[PDB]
This record gives sequence, structure tokens and C-alpha cells, in this order.
Amino acid sequence: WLEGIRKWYYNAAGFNKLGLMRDDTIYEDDDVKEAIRRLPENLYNDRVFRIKRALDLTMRQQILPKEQWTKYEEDKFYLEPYLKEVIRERKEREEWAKK
Amino acid sequence: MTNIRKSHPLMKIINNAFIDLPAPSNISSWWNFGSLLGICLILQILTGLFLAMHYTSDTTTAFSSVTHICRDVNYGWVIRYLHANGASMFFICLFIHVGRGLYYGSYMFLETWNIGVVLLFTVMATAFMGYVLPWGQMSFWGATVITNLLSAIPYIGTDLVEWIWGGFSVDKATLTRFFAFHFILPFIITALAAVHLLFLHETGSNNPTGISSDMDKIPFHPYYTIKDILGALFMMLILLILVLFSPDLLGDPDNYTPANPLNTPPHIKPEWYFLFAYAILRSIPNKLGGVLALVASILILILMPMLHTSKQRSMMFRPLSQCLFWMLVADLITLTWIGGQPVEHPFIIIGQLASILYFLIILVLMPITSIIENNLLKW
Amino acid sequence: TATYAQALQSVPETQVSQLDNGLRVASEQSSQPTCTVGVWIDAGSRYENEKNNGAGYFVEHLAFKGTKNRPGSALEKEVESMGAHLNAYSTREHTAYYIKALSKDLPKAVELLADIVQNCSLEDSQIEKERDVILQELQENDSSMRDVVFDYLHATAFQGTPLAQSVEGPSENVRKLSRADLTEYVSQHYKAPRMVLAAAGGVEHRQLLDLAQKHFSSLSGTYVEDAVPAFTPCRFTGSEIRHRDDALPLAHVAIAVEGPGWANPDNVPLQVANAIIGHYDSTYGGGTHMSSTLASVAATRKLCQSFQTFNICYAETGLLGAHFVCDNMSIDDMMFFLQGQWMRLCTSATESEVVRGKNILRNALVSHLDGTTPVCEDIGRSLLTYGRRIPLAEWESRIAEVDASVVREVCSKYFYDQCPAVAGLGPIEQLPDYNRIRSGMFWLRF
Amino acid sequence: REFGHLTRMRHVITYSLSPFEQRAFPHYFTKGIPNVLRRTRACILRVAPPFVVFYLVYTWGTQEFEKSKRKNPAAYEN
Amino acid sequence: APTLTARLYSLLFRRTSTFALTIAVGALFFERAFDQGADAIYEHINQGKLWKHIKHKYEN
Amino acid sequence: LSRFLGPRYRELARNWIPTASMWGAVGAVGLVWATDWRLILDWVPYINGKF
Ligand code: HEM
Ligand code: HEM
Repeated sequence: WLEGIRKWYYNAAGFNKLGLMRDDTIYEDDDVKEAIRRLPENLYNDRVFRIKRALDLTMRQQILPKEQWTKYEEDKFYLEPYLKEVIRERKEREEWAKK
Repeated sequence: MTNIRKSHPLMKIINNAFIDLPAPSNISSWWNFGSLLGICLILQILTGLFLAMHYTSDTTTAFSSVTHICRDVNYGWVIRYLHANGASMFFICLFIHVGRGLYYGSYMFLETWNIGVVLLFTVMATAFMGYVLPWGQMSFWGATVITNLLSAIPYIGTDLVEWIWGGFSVDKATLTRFFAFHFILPFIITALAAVHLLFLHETGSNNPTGISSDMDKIPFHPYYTIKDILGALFMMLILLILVLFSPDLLGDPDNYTPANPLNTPPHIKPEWYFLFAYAILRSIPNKLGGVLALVASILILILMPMLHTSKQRSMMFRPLSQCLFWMLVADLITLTWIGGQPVEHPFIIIGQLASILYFLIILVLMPITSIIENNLLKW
Repeated sequence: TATYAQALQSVPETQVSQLDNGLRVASEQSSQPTCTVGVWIDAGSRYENEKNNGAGYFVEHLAFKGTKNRPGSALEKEVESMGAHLNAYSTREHTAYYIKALSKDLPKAVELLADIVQNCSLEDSQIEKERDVILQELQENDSSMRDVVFDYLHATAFQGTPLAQSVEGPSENVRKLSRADLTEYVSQHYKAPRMVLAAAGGVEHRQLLDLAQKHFSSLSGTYVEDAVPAFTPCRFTGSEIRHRDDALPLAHVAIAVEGPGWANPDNVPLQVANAIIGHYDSTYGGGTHMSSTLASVAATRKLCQSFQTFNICYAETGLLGAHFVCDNMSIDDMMFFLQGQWMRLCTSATESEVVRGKNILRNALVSHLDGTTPVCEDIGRSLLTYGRRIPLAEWESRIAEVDASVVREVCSKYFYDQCPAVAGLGPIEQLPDYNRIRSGMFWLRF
Repeated sequence: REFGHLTRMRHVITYSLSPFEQRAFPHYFTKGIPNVLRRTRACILRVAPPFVVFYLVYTWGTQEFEKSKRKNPAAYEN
Repeated sequence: APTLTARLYSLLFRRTSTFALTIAVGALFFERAFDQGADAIYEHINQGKLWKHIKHKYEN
Repeated sequence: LSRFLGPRYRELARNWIPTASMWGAVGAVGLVWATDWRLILDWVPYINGKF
């Protein structure tokens, strides 16, 4: 039901077409930058290569072959725990600042 | 020894600015419109300086001076129509540029975006004052209405309006003032462009994907230089087609009758670029409300960064936001069309609906849709 | 389940008694088997003129070097044989000799202290030996950057005043000093009304008083030919002294403003304010998360190796400020942040940081007054300065009275739009010119 | 932001052939045309519909305005 | 016993806000006073010549 | 916004409010004087000697 429309949006958004994953496309604010610098090196190198390949594909206005597109289930939110921890720590610092 | 390009101070600045500036490899043709704006500004400055060598700003001689430029001056017609159509090309490229900024989330570069809004205001003022200079019927009466719009401001109001007019109504003082201001403003625009480029270089350039491209950067000199030259050639193709094949396509014919303060032209409309704001103004009946709406139409670009609720910078991977963005573009086209058309029964309601939809799309629909998208992507 | 207030109430109370000659005998009694008995004398460099400056340091140097009753080796042998530790410290305002010893050895310790204070040999050969040692120690003290920058701060802040003089004194005075000058210094400044006998630990006040009556009674407060030294208020001059030595690795800067006297009530809010500003060293573990904004920024940007805030108080004036060691290219930034913190406390201090500062001050007060040596030192210094040992309960009440309004008031009075005194050492070229430093002392917004 | 220290990247290998030894227009039509059609197919679903609405409104607005200008016979009837 | 100048500092010059307000009010009043005084001086120096000095003869 | 809706921020606000009011007074006087706004100056004594 909801998973149907979410899967629709996943296909509608093209980051699977470029071989990217959802966390690769997040906007790099300060929290995102801290989360990135907290990534383990394997995850970090995978991220940079994915983004480089995507930028290359967009440069030539081409898309990755259909079999190599990311799968909605296979997509893994590598950055989510680190980003959540960064956000939680920032929230605590703000809360201490409040009073 | 050292490389002169790196070492020498002025050459160092030029090198970092244009030669060896790290640029993303994937920026598309939409990014060429900034360099196209620069070329348009330079062409306008040269063209207007050469026009001013033959233009006298007195009301008795202004229209006769433009006729002298068109007829007697060697290749004067080429220059005059290059200027007139270059203004339209400037505004086309500005609209496309701001559209690119909205679509690809380039507004996150806060200072660059704000300096850009300031530049848009300056360019619009420059064009509005410049259109008065030929002193045709349309020039005089458009100036009358647009300056009379300022009377809606409470208190200062009439005082400010007459101060700008230099008198009770638009007259010789206003024409000369507009000539002087139209001369000086492009140079301020040129300086603000340098400020704009500085702020952008602080943060680099955004890519169509919207993801940081520090991993994939290419030197500007060996690539985007020839790309921008190709874009400039295409722009010259379009502009020269306008200048030569259809010289009076984007201009109202009623600017060729000398201005008569005692007779209103059959229709009073601003130039095509101002038409959407003219329609927005006409939509609201109250004068002060119309002026505030006209100001807000442009100032909403200031609020655009604050209204960004999506987790993805660009709309490339936001299909619903893409649909809303193209609805906004169609709405702007509709507003232009309404502004061209007279204020009668069919067009009044269309204009009101278009204005409401424009503000709604920018303020409420786009942020809510972005939030829905984030929820869809399991954020 | 004793509470902080109850604990303060249960603190042993100092009993002060005065011998007829004017010596004040003070004691705080604890169950500890070890006691620290010391004589605090109200003599220092601030009571010395130009020619005799540094005589106090000389007398301190040779005080343990022999007495008429027991020769030079004898005093040391007695002190070490009973296991006691004998130590002396000389400051610009105070001079003290204290003995750490077992409680059962209190009588012998009092005897030795009386002999040192009164019957000092000042033998000429020992005088020459101590002259050589003191010249060498001046050369050594040149190396200690912190001491040098603080001496520069005193010189520039209190120029033309006796407080400017260093405790050790100029080398020329050291080599020119004679036995007559040292004897005259002892006769003039070591007087019974200006001395305090203080003890802490396993000491009975009655026993200490009886021992004092036995030994210190002969010492008199009469001045020969009625030549009575008279205290002189010292002017605070806003000035800048820069010893630019780019060879030095790190730059030391000390900046201060005139502060309250010892007895002025505003010391407590100012100490709270300084605690709010805090102190930082590169070795601190807290780093960025430390509450002090200056410390946090310094840790984040590695601005300074160390920075600390000091509240030096003398009888009628004081130096209030901070001392920070930083790289050559970070001095301007650190000065900007320090002055920003000063102005923020002056203008827009908040309740929470005030509570933090008060708690830090309470902990510092209670922690410092631990052990016989610090307790005896506090007793002697409090009797000399405050005329009374302020009990910890009184300190707690005065701290509790402090609020954000009080901190803002006192900081505006002492820190805002006031000309500062700056001393710099090392690669201090980036240190802002005095006009910029003075401009930083006020905010155009406020 | 100089070229040397932009970011940190590890174990990425790129092979690039010279401009002179490669064709400027490799398969410009053979592969370009199918790629354009693919790009048009994806984009036209989103870009076009908003503009289609404008064409309807433009047509309806022009027709309605012309209708208003035309005389109402009932007004001059009787 | 604070002097006048110390009183002025502690009242208006200590904080930049009161300083600026003082500057503004002084500006207004000084403008008025200087204008009046200088106009009086100029009129007196040019007494008998200015039209304002002779308008009454030709007026009414 | 919710970050700044805190008691310490209220304390800072109270601390800077008199300063803000003084700056507002400076601005008002500046405006009235620069424009020589007669509406306000009319009441002002000995400035009413003009106009
Ligand atoms: C005379 C007017 C202007 C000139 C000469 C100018 C010039 C430029 C140039 C050369 C660039 C480099 C990137 C590119 O060319 O795409 C740029 C980028 C940019 N400009 Fe301006 N521009 C003007 C007006 C504006 C306006 C009106 C806005 C916003 C309302 C604006 C906002 C931006 C933004 C957001 C970027 C970022 C582009 C990116 O992310 O790569 N500019 N501009
Ligand atoms: C850079 C942006 C500029 C824009 C957008 C601009 C725009 C315009 C426009 C729309 C007109 C009216 C054209 C017509 O209807 O005939 C005009 C006329 C004129 N402009 Fe500019 N202009 C620019 C720069 C300059 C500069 C730098 C000068 C320097 C002298 C200048 C001098 C003139 C003169 C003398 C006229 C009157 C001659 C004529 O209308 O043909 N312009 N300008």
C-alpha cells in the first residue's frame, strides 16, 4: 500500500538510474559533513566512487544499464545512523544552550 | 622561477577566477547562461556607449536624436537594434538563470543568491529607465504609470513621486535623470557581478545532480571556456536574428510616434520582461496592495532558501517538485500573456488566479510537496 | 547526611589572640597528627625603596643559613632531625616562614621560627655566597617566561610606584647590598604588630599562645628614632610594554585592568566572572566541549597553548586580567576572543554561567583550604590582609549573593571602557597596537 | 579551494584518451538519437503537462474575449 | 566629588547608545543654534543691504 | 526557532532590550532631524523657531 507508492517514488527519482543510493543524494549540510567524516573508510570510498561515477554519467547524459540500477530493497542507508547521532548531539548542545 | 600566471597578482586573480578555477564536470548548458549574462552586459555597455555618442537627452531632441542614429549615423541602426534586442536577450538569460538556480537548488549559496536578487533589481531598473530614453509615446506613458505606482506608498508618496519626476509629471527633468541613471547603473551592475563571482568562488559551482563534486573537478580553461564560447556564438545567432531579420519583433510599434502628453496611446503596456509583474500588479485592485505584490514577486526569491524543506538540493531526483516547478514556469508565461492583454472580463480572473497560483506554488505547495517527498524516501 | 551548609558550620574555627608586643597568634585545630606553624610578616618589595629593593629576597635567602644561637648547619640539622620541612616564600606584599612538622614537635618548631625571625646572624661570608646564588637565580628566572611577563605587567601597570619593583630586585642592587642594609631592613619591617604566628592541624591554641609568649615576646614594635614606614597607595597606569624577541618559540601576553583591594567586597563577583571566563591549557581533556567559550574556541582552532585568568589583589589595588601563551600568528585572534568574553560578561551575562562560576569558586575555595600548609597560609594571609580569617560560611554567603545582575555591574565597573595594561614577550608582532586593544574594551553596539 | 586539496579520494583509476587519437563525434547519430529519445520520454511526462494547461487557457481566454466583444442580439431585440 | 566631565561620561558617554542619542539631540539643537547665530552675524555684517532689510520700504 | 525559545535567550533579550530601545530612540531622532520632519519638530521647543 504505502510501500507501493514509496517504490514508485524510488523508481521516479533517478538516483537508482545513476547507480547512486539514497544517502548519496542527501544535501551536504554541516551535520551531513560530520556524518560523512565519521564514516568507516570502506563506506566512504564506496560513496565517493558512486558519486564520481554518477557525475560522469550525468556529464555524458547517459544512464547506467538496467541490470546495474540500484534496487529499492537492496538500497542500504549507510549514513542514517551516523547522521542521526550527529543530529542528536547537536540537539543536546542546543538544549544545553537553551537553559 | 615561477609561473607568471600563478605569481603575478592581477594574473593570479584572473587565473583563479577563470583559468584554473575548479569546476564540476557535469554542469550542463543551463550553466552557460551566467557567462551569457556577462557577454550581454558587456555588449550592452559598449552598444549603449556608442549610442550615447549620438543621443541628446533633451525632450526637444531625444526622439530626433534616435532617428538620427537610425538613419544618418553609419551603421547606427545596427547598434540601436543591437541594444534594444540585447536588453530582451539579457532578460531572457536572467530568467533562465534564476530558473536554473531554483530548479537545481543553487539558492543554498546564500550570499550569491542575495547579490543576484540585487542584480536583478538593478537590471530591471536600468531597463525601465532606458526604455524612457527614446521618448516615444509608449516610453512616456509607461514611465507615467510605473512612476505613478509609487504614489500608493502611504505618507511620503506624492513627495517621493515628484522627487523622482523632478516636477509635477514626467518631463524633461525626468528624461535627463533617467539618462544619467541608465548610464551609471550598468557599471554598478558590473561591480556587483564581481562581488557575485567572489561569493560563488567561495563555495564553488553547483552541479545538476546537486551533490558535491569535489571528487570530480575539471579545469575551466581547457573545457568550459570553449563551451561558453559556443554558448556565446549561439546567443549571437539568436540576437543577430532578432537584430537583422526581425528588428521590431519584441517592440511595440507605438514607440515610433513622438511622445504626446495630451494623448494616451491605444494600449499602455510595459516591455515583455516586465509584463508578469505588470499583470501581478493589475490583479490586486488596491493600489498599495498592487505595489506590494509587485515587490513581493521578486523578493520571494530572497525567501526561497528558507522555504527549502527537501533533503536533496537539486530537483533532478524530485519528480513532484519538477512538476510544481514547470507549473510555476507555465504560470509565469500565463502572467506575461495576461499583462499583454487588456483588463477585461476574461483576463481579469485569469490574472488573479495566476497570481494566487504563483505565490501559492512558491510559498506553500513546493515546501509541502518536498516534505511529502522526504516521507516517501523513508526520511 | 551532612549538607554543604552543615559542613561549613562544622568547620573548626580560627581563634586569634594577640601578644602584648603586638604579635597575633592564630590557630585552627584538627585531629591531624601533623601541624604547620609559620610566621607571616607584612614585609615585601612594595615596602622597599629603589636602593634597598631586593633586600627582602636576600634576607629570605640567608634566614635559614644560621642564627646566633645555632650556627648555619645546626638549624638545618634540627629541622631535618625532627623530620620537619622548612620553607619560605616572599611576595611583593608578604613574607612568610613556615615549618611543616609533627604535632608533638610544635615547641621546637616554634623555637626555631622565633630564632629565624629575631636572631638572624646575617653573616658577611654567607652574605657574599647568597649574593652569588641570587645573581645566578636572577639569570635562571630570566628563562621562566611566565614570571617575566608578570613582572613586566607589574612594571608597566604600577610604574613609578613601589609595586613595580620585583621581589628579587635589580642585579645592581643585589651586588651592592651590604650587611647594614639587610640589618636595617629587618629592623624596619620585621615588627611584632606586622607579624602573625599561624598554625594548623594538631595544635592547641593555648599551647601555641604559651610558646609564643615564651619565645616571640622579646620582639618589639617600636621603631628606632620613630622612623615608621608609611603605606603608600599605588597608581595604576594603563600602559603597554612589549619585549619583542622573535627567537622565542611562543608568545606570552598578560593583559590586566586595575582591580579591587583585598578587603573590597567586589572581589567575590569578580572571581565568579573570572571563573566564568575560565582557564585552558593544551593538555586539558575537555577541549571543544568545555563550557568556557574562550577555552572552547581556543581548543577548536588551537589558538593558544595555555590561557588562564588571574585576580591578583594587593592592599589598595590589584591586577585583574588573563595571561595566554599562543603562537605568533594567533595572538590577535585570542586577544579578540578574550576581550569579547570580557564585554559579554560586562553587558549580557546570564544566570546559568553565573551559577557555574559560583560553583567553581566554591569548589576552589574548599579545595584550596585542604592540608595544614594551605590552611595555615590562608590564616596568616587573611589576618594580614582582611584583618580576620573569613570563615568558609561567610564566603559561601557572599558567593550565594552573587547574581547575573551583580556580575554585570561589577564587570562593567572594572572591565568596560577601562584602559588596560599589557605586557608581551616573544614573537608578539601580531599583538594588536594599544589603540586597538583599548578600542576592544568597549562595544559600539552597547 | 585550490586544485590540490579539494577532497580526499582513494583507489579510483581513470583512463583518458587524447583528443587527437579519438574521433570528435563518435556515433553522434547512431547513439545520440536513441539517447535523446530516452531523455525526451522521461522529461516530457513532467515538463509538458503544465504547458499544455496554458495552451488550453490561452485558447479559452482568446475565445471568451472574442465572444464578449460580439454583440448580444437580445440587448437590441425588442 | 565628580567633575562635570566625569558626570557627563558616567551619564551619557559610557555606553555607545546613550552617546549616539546625545550626539543626535545635540546635532538637532546645534543645527538650530548655529543657523540662527550665523544668520544673525551675516545679517549684521550686511545690514542695510539685504532685501529682507529693505523689503518693508517697497512692500505694502 | 524552537532553539531560541529558551529562558537563557529570554535573559539575553532582557539584557539587550534597553540598548535596543536606546538605538530606536537614536534612529527616531536621526530621522526627525535629517528630514526636518515638521510634524514632530513642531512640539520640540526652540526647534519650533524654524518653519
Ligand atoms: C547581471 C546579472 C548576473 C550575472 C553577470 C551573473 C553571473 C554569474 C556567473 C558567471 C555565474 C557562474 C555559473 C554560471 O555561469 O552558471 C553565476 C552563478 C550563479 N548566479 Fe549569477 N549572474 C547574474 C544574475 C544572477 C541572478 C539574478 C541570480 C539569482 C536570482 C543569480 C544567482 C546565481 C546563482 C545561484 C549561481 C550559482 C550557479 C551554480 O550553482 O553553478 N545570478 N552567475
Ligand atoms: C547593461 C545593461 C543595459 C540595458 C539592459 C540597457 C537597456 C536599454 C533599453 C531597453 C533601451 C531602450 C532601447 C529602445 O527602446 O530604443 C536603452 C536605450 C539606451 N541605452 Fe541602454 N542599456 C544598458 C546599458 C547601457 C549603457 C552602459 C549605456 C551607456 C551610455 C546605455 C545607453 C543607452 C542609450 C543612450 C539609450 C538611448 C538610445 C536608444 O534608445 O536607442 N545603455 N537601453
